[PDB]
Amino acid sequence: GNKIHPIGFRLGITRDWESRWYAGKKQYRHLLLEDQRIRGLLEKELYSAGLARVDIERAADNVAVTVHVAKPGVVIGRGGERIRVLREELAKLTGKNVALNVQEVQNPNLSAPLVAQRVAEQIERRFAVRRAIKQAVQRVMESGAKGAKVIVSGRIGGAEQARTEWAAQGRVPLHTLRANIDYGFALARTTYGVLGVKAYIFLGEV
Amino acid sequence: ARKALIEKAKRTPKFKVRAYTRCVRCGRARSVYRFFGLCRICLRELAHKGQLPGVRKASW
Amino acid sequence: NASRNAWKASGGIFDIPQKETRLKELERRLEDPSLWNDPEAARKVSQEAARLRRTVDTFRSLESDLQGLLELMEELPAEEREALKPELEEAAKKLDELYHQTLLNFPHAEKNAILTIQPGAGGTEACDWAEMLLRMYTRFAERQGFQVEVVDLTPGPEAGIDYAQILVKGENAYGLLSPEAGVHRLVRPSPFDASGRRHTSFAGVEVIPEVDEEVEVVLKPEELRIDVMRASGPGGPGVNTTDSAVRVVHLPTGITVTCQTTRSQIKNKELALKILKARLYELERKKREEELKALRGEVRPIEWGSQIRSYVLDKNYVKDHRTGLMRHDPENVLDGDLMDLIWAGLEWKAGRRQGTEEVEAE
RNA sequence: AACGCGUUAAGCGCGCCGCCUGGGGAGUACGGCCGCAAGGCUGAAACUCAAAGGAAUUGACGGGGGCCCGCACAAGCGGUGGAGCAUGUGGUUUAAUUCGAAGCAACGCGAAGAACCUUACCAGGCCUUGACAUGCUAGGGAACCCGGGUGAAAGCCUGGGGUGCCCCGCGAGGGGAGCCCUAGCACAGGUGCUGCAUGGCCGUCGUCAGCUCGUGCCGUGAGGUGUUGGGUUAAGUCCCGCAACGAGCGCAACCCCCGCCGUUAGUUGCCAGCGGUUCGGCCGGGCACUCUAACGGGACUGCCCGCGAAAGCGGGAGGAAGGAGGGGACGACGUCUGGUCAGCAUGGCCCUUACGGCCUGGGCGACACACGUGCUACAAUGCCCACUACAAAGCGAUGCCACCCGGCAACGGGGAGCUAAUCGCAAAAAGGUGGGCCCAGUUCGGAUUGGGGUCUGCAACCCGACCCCAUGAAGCCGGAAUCGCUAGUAAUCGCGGAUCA
RNA sequence: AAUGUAAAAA
RNA sequence: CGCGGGGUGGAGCAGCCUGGUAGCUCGUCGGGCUCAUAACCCGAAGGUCGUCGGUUCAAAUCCGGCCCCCGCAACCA
Ligand SMILES: [Mg+2]
Ligand SMILES: [Mg+2]
Ligand SMILES: [Mg+2]
Ligand SMILES: [Mg+2]
Ligand SMILES: [Mg+2]
Ligand SMILES: [Mg+2]
Ligand SMILES: [Mg+2]
Ligand SMILES: [Mg+2]
Ligand SMILES: [Mg+2]
Ligand SMILES: [Mg+2]
Ligand SMILES: [Mg+2]
Ligand SMILES: [Mg+2]
Ligand SMILES: [Mg+2]
Ligand SMILES: [Mg+2]
Ligand SMILES: [Mg+2]
Ligand SMILES: [Mg+2]
Ligand SMILES: [Mg+2]
Ligand SMILES: [Mg+2]
Ligand SMILES: [Mg+2]
Ligand SMILES: [Mg+2]
Ligand SMILES: [Mg+2]
Ligand SMILES: [Mg+2]
Ligand SMILES: [Mg+2]
Ligand SMILES: [Mg+2]
Ligand SMILES: [Mg+2]
Ligand SMILES: [Mg+2]
Ligand SMILES: [Mg+2]
Ligand SMILES: [Mg+2]
Ligand SMILES: [Mg+2]
Ligand SMILES: [Mg+2]
Ligand SMILES: [Mg+2]
Ligand SMILES: [Mg+2]
Ligand SMILES: [Mg+2]
Ligand SMILES: [Mg+2]
Ligand SMILES: [Mg+2]
Ligand SMILES: [Mg+2]
Ligand SMILES: [Mg+2]
Ligand SMILES: [Mg+2]
Ligand SMILES: [Mg+2]
Ligand SMILES: [Mg+2]
Ligand SMILES: [Mg+2]
Ligand SMILES: [Mg+2]
Ligand SMILES: [Mg+2]
Ligand SMILES: [Mg+2]
Ligand SMILES: [Mg+2]
Ligand SMILES: [Mg+2]
Ligand SMILES: [Mg+2]
Ligand SMILES: [Mg+2]
Ligand SMILES: [Mg+2]
Ligand SMILES: [Mg+2]
Ligand SMILES: [Mg+2]
Ligand SMILES: [Mg+2]
Ligand SMILES: [Mg+2]
Ligand SMILES: [Mg+2]
Ligand SMILES: [Mg+2]
Ligand SMILES: [Mg+2]
Ligand SMILES: [Mg+2]
Ligand SMILES: [Mg+2]
Ligand SMILES: [Mg+2]
Ligand SMILES: [Mg+2]
Ligand SMILES: [Mg+2]
Ligand SMILES: [Mg+2]
Ligand SMILES: [Mg+2]
Ligand SMILES: [Mg+2]
Ligand SMILES: [Mg+2]
Ligand SMILES: [Mg+2]
Ligand SMILES: [Mg+2]
Ligand SMILES: [Mg+2]
Ligand SMILES: [Mg+2]
Ligand SMILES: [Mg+2]
Ligand SMILES: [Mg+2]
Ligand SMILES: [Mg+2]
Ligand SMILES: [Mg+2]
Ligand SMILES: [Mg+2]
Ligand SMILES: [Mg+2]
Ligand SMILES: [Mg+2]
Ligand SMILES: [Mg+2]
Ligand SMILES: [Mg+2]
Ligand SMILES: [Mg+2]
Ligand SMILES: [Mg+2]
Ligand SMILES: [Mg+2]
Ligand SMILES: [Mg+2]
Ligand SMILES: [Mg+2]
Ligand SMILES: [Mg+2]
Ligand SMILES: [Mg+2]
Ligand SMILES: [Mg+2]
Ligand SMILES: [Mg+2]
Ligand SMILES: [Mg+2]
Ligand SMILES: [Mg+2]
Ligand SMILES: [Mg+2]
Ligand SMILES: [Mg+2]
Ligand SMILES: [Mg+2]
Ligand SMILES: [Mg+2]
Ligand SMILES: [Mg+2]
Ligand SMILES: [Mg+2]
Ligand SMILES: [Mg+2]
Ligand SMILES: [Mg+2]
Ligand SMILES: [Mg+2]
Ligand SMILES: [Mg+2]
Ligand SMILES: [Mg+2]
Ligand SMILES: [Mg+2]
Ligand SMILES: [Mg+2]
Ligand SMILES: [Mg+2]
Ligand SMILES: [Mg+2]
Ligand SMILES: [Mg+2]
Ligand SMILES: [Mg+2]
Ligand SMILES: [Mg+2]
Ligand SMILES: [Mg+2]
Ligand SMILES: [Mg+2]
Ligand SMILES: [Mg+2]
Ligand SMILES: [Mg+2]
Ligand SMILES: [Mg+2]
Ligand SMILES: [Mg+2]
Ligand SMILES: [Mg+2]
Ligand SMILES: [Mg+2]
Ligand SMILES: [Mg+2]
Ligand SMILES: [Mg+2]
Ligand SMILES: [Mg+2]
Ligand SMILES: [Mg+2]
Ligand SMILES: [Mg+2]
Ligand SMILES: [Mg+2]
Ligand SMILES: [Mg+2]
Ligand SMILES: [Mg+2]
Ligand SMILES: [Mg+2]
Ligand SMILES: [Mg+2]
Ligand SMILES: [Mg+2]
Ligand SMILES: [Mg+2]
Ligand SMILES: [Mg+2]
Ligand SMILES: [Mg+2]
Ligand SMILES: [Mg+2]
Ligand SMILES: [Zn+2]
Repeated sequence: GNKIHPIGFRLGITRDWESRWYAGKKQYRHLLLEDQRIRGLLEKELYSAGLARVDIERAADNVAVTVHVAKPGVVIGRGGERIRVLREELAKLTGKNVALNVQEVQNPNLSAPLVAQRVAEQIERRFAVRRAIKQAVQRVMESGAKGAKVIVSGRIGGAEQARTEWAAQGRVPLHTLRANIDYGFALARTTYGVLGVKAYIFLGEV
Repeated sequence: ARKALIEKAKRTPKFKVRAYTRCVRCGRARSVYRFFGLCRICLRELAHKGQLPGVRKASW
Repeated sequence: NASRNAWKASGGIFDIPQKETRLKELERRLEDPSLWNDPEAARKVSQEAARLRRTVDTFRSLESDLQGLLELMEELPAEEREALKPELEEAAKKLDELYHQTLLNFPHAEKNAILTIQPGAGGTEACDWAEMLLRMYTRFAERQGFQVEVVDLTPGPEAGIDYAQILVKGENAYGLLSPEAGVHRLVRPSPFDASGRRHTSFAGVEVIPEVDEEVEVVLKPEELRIDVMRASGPGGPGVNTTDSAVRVVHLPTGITVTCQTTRSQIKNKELALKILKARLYELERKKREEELKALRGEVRPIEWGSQIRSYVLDKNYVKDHRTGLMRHDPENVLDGDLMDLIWAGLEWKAGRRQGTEEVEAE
């Protein structure tokens, strides 16, 4: 009934601040407002390749956006046409120093924010939501993992009454701090309304 | 009365006191902190996303 | 106010073609000299001419405020176009007359009215709904400009009303509340139900003006015959030679009565009359029933489906099953917004079913 | 069928009688026979229902039982219910008093800032791709800046200034980008409905100890076993036992503050140490101490005793701190058709010179009442006046303001310090000492109101706050009823911050 | 130490 | 017609004889316990004493007429 956001539960361990820097009694409001709308454009014209995380590093006009796409291929293009035109729009709406790096993904099936978008994808595609979740879990666990968990709640299969479908395997102690658990939420626009998805992948420890 | 209302709070084409607080993400009017320029709600979502640097679930 | 225009305009439009053909069959009947010779038979003829005034006046008034108004007003801030608006401010003034002169034509529309509410199919929630309707018509009165007095009222066991009755004062009190006849229907999750699922509940409503009395005028000496005759039983020669018995038959009603308990003719003639009074009062109360109870409703099962207007609070929508008319505010309607209902649709269909019955076959 | 039966068959066979053929109607009616009677025997149908039933399983429930727990009761302290006032709600009222929240888990709740703003309501004056987006056609004008007429503002009506950047050119002129305007189309917009279409987030029993899966075994089957049981704990915590063995989500533990201590650190701190001193840690000077925020150390039933199979419990020593040292963060599978489409998102539904937009004024502050939450008191363990001492955590450069001047005062003026362990908000109050009041609706009590006045802000009638004089109400401890709290807690005293002119 | 009707299991 | 009685908060009854202040039960209203209603607990309100006159310092109260309800009586030929 409660279950707090495991990500916020660890802003003093495991997960480090997604945006990381410093401001004062007058700059914080702005350095956040702009910092936010940054990822706003990236959440859109970049997810087209499986954007998971997106960092931010600053101090004075400096900005190091480190994307973590599952496939950097779409973010670069073939040499430097695509990746450059991004710094274009960025510096366009923001007269400041760009620095679009592009980290990678050692395995997309182990980024919860990815698996979430994964199943959520299959939903709108109009496929089973029991069989689907099972695959995405058996895949995350088969593809090396200590534990995992997926959840979809709402009008499962456009049904009248709402519902919530459960599926998980392996240890996933959300109450333990020395646990670390990638978390990722995902929607699913459909002809019958929204529909929330969640991913709980158990990674490290100690 | 939600969009033309957040627009009203932006132009400030008139008297001083008439301007007032407003949330950046949603458009709330009450429970809007100056520090972030955000309503208490989203502030709690973001603070769980870590998208608010330095901030952490306090406890004592 | 462009939403009620075509409603009131076309409202006086369907009478145009029908009355046009009928007044023509009459106006040509008023010509030939052989027609007026008929005594009161001819009055019924020239009578229909007295209607070519309350029909041709709309053919001129409603048609002129439709040809001139619809012209210059299509687009302009306030110059010559908004100036044409006050030109038809009397169009709403005259709208009042056409509306009035089709409501008062009821039996006793002008005088006051009595409205009795009583719960029905729907369990104790229905017993609770009745008080809601009472509080609906009550506010609808003040806001209409009427005065109200609760003639009687009785709280239910857990609800708030097993029965209630309210006399509304003011002119046209019977006119406006007329279409309020029949059982209404309520739909909502029961506040009394543990599982709280959606239940339906009903309640009947009735309307009627008022009357008078006539107790003594009946015992007119011209009507009843009185008889005298010797008495049966003891007495001596006095009983044999002195008739003290009396038989006071009421000639019209035929009901007779005989008396002879006292030695006197006058005290028997007196008692036999006080007796006839009682019976003739109970005979006038029986006939006083059909003409003061048949007006309520020729049916009214209060059961299921006996309703004429449902009020659903779940999906928020009332619906008059008579006019088929719909709406989207059960919460306000059950507070006073009856005008929108009675005005346009209610009185319409109410008088329609009787106004189409006479002008065709009845 | 299971429950169960089982040489006392409900087993396996033979002979004979009796009896059943869906529930209700009904063991009724009619007829017949018996009876003193009450009534008995025999014994239907019309009609009506889509079930009536048997055994067993899981669960819920009991004015069933055993075991056990929580300020649940009791023991004890202080409270509301009473009074005046603040505030939230019911209701009533109104042109509107916008909307939601409804036992616990709605009622100082959304509101961590309703004078216009806010604002979703009302009255009135107005605008119609429109306040905001993307895109097609078109005339004109650069961008942009500036005033007059008009008005409550909004809006409407109008004048002057202006002439940048690209293509052909010495120029004229003409074609283009951008922006604004009119015209038109696609479209915007909605705090309009539906939490009985939904995501998300949250309240909730409940920090309760619980809820399950794999395989195995039992049962025709729902299902059972494990999780039961003896011992224990805050706990499904552990111990032993067990036809089961093992695992998962939960309690724990890993994180934070507070206790003791050490290392790193010297603009905080101290003649502790010497010197000087305008005797204020102000100067020389040092890291001792205090403090400051980083990493560590320490406590684990480890030690002695009694019981015990063990787990563990009882007592003792040492320790700043013993069996969870105190407090917080964290709240399972789920339940409440719980809450919110008005934070936002969203399926469907509805309006579209309008259910959208602009302003001025009003309302959300209405009052014959009712409930909730709260403040201030009825006083002597007290009130008043003067003096004097001790906090923590916090916030402040168009912001907190030392210090002096005017003023009875709130405040106004001059004016120093300060991106802050360096300066300020800053007397902390109760308390200490002194002094007066002497049981009184009073020096208790300050509600109410008259007049005068300061500040914010275009603006304090509706409708702010603060100061001064005067006026001083109800209230002598509160009916039935009801709340919180088990230790630095209740009670009591004062300080800060968010919100914000 | 009484009572609580009548619309919910792909 | 005669004799006797009665009329008092919304219902049903005291009070009058012996004038000075109108009482009881129920219902109604406000507040409690309950998830909610009832039961139960705590408060409160409510009466021209049928009507018109008369006596008295003063009339529910005594005196008189009237209307209304109740009971009894209405016999001898
Ligand atoms: Mg969820
Ligand atoms: Mg499930
Ligand atoms: Mg496992
Ligand atoms: Mg959708
Ligand atoms: Mg809008
Ligand atoms: Mg403000
Ligand atoms: Mg005659
Ligand atoms: Mg005879
Ligand atoms: Mg005789
Ligand atoms: Mg005789
Ligand atoms: Mg004779
Ligand atoms: Mg004779
Ligand atoms: Mg046996
Ligand atoms: Mg044997
Ligand atoms: Mg044997
Ligand atoms: Mg044997
Ligand atoms: Mg049979
Ligand atoms: Mg049968
Ligand atoms: Mg038988
Ligand atoms: Mg029998
Ligand atoms: Mg028989
Ligand atoms: Mg026989
Ligand atoms: Mg016989
Ligand atoms: Mg015999
Ligand atoms: Mg006998
Ligand atoms: Mg007998
Ligand atoms: Mg018998
Ligand atoms: Mg018999
Ligand atoms: Mg017998
Ligand atoms: Mg037979
Ligand atoms: Mg038979
Ligand atoms: Mg038969
Ligand atoms: Mg059974
Ligand atoms: Mg039990
Ligand atoms: Mg018992
Ligand atoms: Mg027992
Ligand atoms: Mg027993
Ligand atoms: Mg016992
Ligand atoms: Mg308690
Ligand atoms: Mg107690
Ligand atoms: Mg005790
Ligand atoms: Mg009290
Ligand atoms: Mg009170
Ligand atoms: Mg009080
Ligand atoms: Mg309200
Ligand atoms: Mg009221
Ligand atoms: Mg209004
Ligand atoms: Mg109100
Ligand atoms: Mg409300
Ligand atoms: Mg305000
Ligand atoms: Mg535009
Ligand atoms: Mg384009
Ligand atoms: Mg075009
Ligand atoms: Mg030009
Ligand atoms: Mg221009
Ligand atoms: Mg030019
Ligand atoms: Mg002027
Ligand atoms: Mg002007
Ligand atoms: Mg240029
Ligand atoms: Mg050129
Ligand atoms: Mg030239
Ligand atoms: Mg040119
Ligand atoms: Mg052009
Ligand atoms: Mg252009
Ligand atoms: Mg919208
Ligand atoms: Mg809900
Ligand atoms: Mg929901
Ligand atoms: Mg516990
Ligand atoms: Mg078996
Ligand atoms: Mg269990
Ligand atoms: Mg034990
Ligand atoms: Mg063992
Ligand atoms: Mg064993
Ligand atoms: Mg740390
Ligand atoms: Mg050391
Ligand atoms: Mg010294
Ligand atoms: Mg020394
Ligand atoms: Mg000296
Ligand atoms: Mg020094
Ligand atoms: Mg020195
Ligand atoms: Mg260090
Ligand atoms: Mg320990
Ligand atoms: Mg030990
Ligand atoms: Mg031991
Ligand atoms: Mg020993
Ligand atoms: Mg052992
Ligand atoms: Mg051993
Ligand atoms: Mg041992
Ligand atoms: Mg011990
Ligand atoms: Mg604690
Ligand atoms: Mg935990
Ligand atoms: Mg009032
Ligand atoms: Mg109440
Ligand atoms: Mg002092
Ligand atoms: Mg002093
Ligand atoms: Mg001090
Ligand atoms: Mg600060
Ligand atoms: Mg500032
Ligand atoms: Mg000075
Ligand atoms: Mg001054
Ligand atoms: Mg000043
Ligand atoms: Mg000065
Ligand atoms: Mg200076
Ligand atoms: Mg400083
Ligand atoms: Mg300083
Ligand atoms: Mg200070
Ligand atoms: Mg006193
Ligand atoms: Mg005295
Ligand atoms: Mg002004
Ligand atoms: Mg008092
Ligand atoms: Mg209470
Ligand atoms: Mg406790
Ligand atoms: Mg189905
Ligand atoms: Mg009476
Ligand atoms: Mg007496
Ligand atoms: Mg006496
Ligand atoms: Mg009573
Ligand atoms: Mg009551
Ligand atoms: Mg009470
Ligand atoms: Mg009392
Ligand atoms: Mg009262
Ligand atoms: Mg009298
Ligand atoms: Mg009577
Ligand atoms: Mg009578
Ligand atoms: Mg008699
Ligand atoms: Mg006699
Ligand atoms: Mg006689
Ligand atoms: Mg005699
Ligand atoms: Mg005799
Ligand atoms: Mg004789
Ligand atoms: Zn927000």
